[PDB]
Amino acid sequence: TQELGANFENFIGATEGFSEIAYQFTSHILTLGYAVMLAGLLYFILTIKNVDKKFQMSNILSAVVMVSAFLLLYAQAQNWTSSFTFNEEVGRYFLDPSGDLFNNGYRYLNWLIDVPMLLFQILFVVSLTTSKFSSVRNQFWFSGAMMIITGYIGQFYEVSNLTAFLVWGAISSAFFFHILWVMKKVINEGKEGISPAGQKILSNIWILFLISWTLYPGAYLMPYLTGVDGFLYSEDGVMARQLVYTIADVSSKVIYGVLLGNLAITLSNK
Ligand code: NA
Repeated sequence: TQELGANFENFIGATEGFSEIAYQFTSHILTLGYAVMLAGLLYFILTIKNVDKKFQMSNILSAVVMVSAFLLLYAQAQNWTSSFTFNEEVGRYFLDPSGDLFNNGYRYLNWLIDVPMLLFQILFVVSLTTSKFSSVRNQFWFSGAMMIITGYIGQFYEVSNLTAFLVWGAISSAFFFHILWVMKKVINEGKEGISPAGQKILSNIWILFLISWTLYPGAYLMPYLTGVDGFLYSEDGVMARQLVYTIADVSSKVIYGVLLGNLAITLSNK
């Protein structure tokens, strides 16, 4: 019975190990991830003056999100390289008992912190019509927290009890769907009575939001999307999962923030 290998990354690292390519690709994509957040941080700080005061809480939230994402993705990246070490005899990277083992906590903490801020920030750019700010905020914050909490619980069972992993994942997905429903309503209200240039940006924000947020459950399920004997149930699934999480992080935090800032500017023209 495998004792060293809590999550799929540790499981693969303790059994099959990672090829040089899988190890280096994953390290590099994780590094690109935190590097983009640092660049984003400087961007959101420097451009804060480009929007009217009434919208600046959004730019502020983007900056705070970047701080958390840079730190925690930096920590994630160091955790990757510290956790797996090369064996000369076999020629692959294996889980290093003298390391601390791969830990998903960094990313899940980042989500817990950032999800509520990302959801909140749009409410400082668009105006609602018939909904209340407090009601939308509360719905986003409760569902967002429950989504990440239930997903975190699920992740614990990814190796030891795939049933529990999938059931907690489905519970999390229920909260996710409710978030999508609320955000779609917010975007539709925000489009009312603004310029068509702003409306177009909001349409793009919705598509970005829908796609980028759905990448997360996709990455969560990735190693199983081809079966337990499938091609992804391997280092390939680890590489794909980490790639997709990184694409999702950049899109959902940085690109989303840039679009919101551009919306604010278009509202800053009429
Ligand atoms: Na290493």
